[PDB]
Amino acid sequence: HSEREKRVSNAVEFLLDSRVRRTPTSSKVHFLKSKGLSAEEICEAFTKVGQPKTLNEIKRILS
Ligand SMILES: COc1ccc(CN2CCc3c(c(C(=O)N[C@@H](CC(=O)O)c4ccccc4)nn3CCO)C2)c2ccccc12
Repeated sequence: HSEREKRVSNAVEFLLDSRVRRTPTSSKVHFLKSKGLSAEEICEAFTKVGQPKTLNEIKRILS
């Protein structure tokens, strides 16, 4: 995997965890950015797990 793919893969695994799934979106977004994910990478991970968010929602959290 590329480093980007590893970031997204790690985010996917995170977002699937049952406790995580009960955490609000905002805190997960801020978490994922702290891990070094861009907004686009975060948006990709949310879509890969079937919890899709707009880019604009993600950028509003991060703003
Ligand atoms: C912001 O909210 C939270 C952050 C962290 C944790 C603890 N872990 C929950 C489960 C979890 C974590 C991580 C995690 O931190 N992964 C890192 C990579 C690593 O350390 O192996 C990571 C890196 C980059 C992007 C996302 C995740 N992965 N997973 C799933 C696999 O066990 C972190 C939470 C636990 C419960 C509820 C909310 C949590």
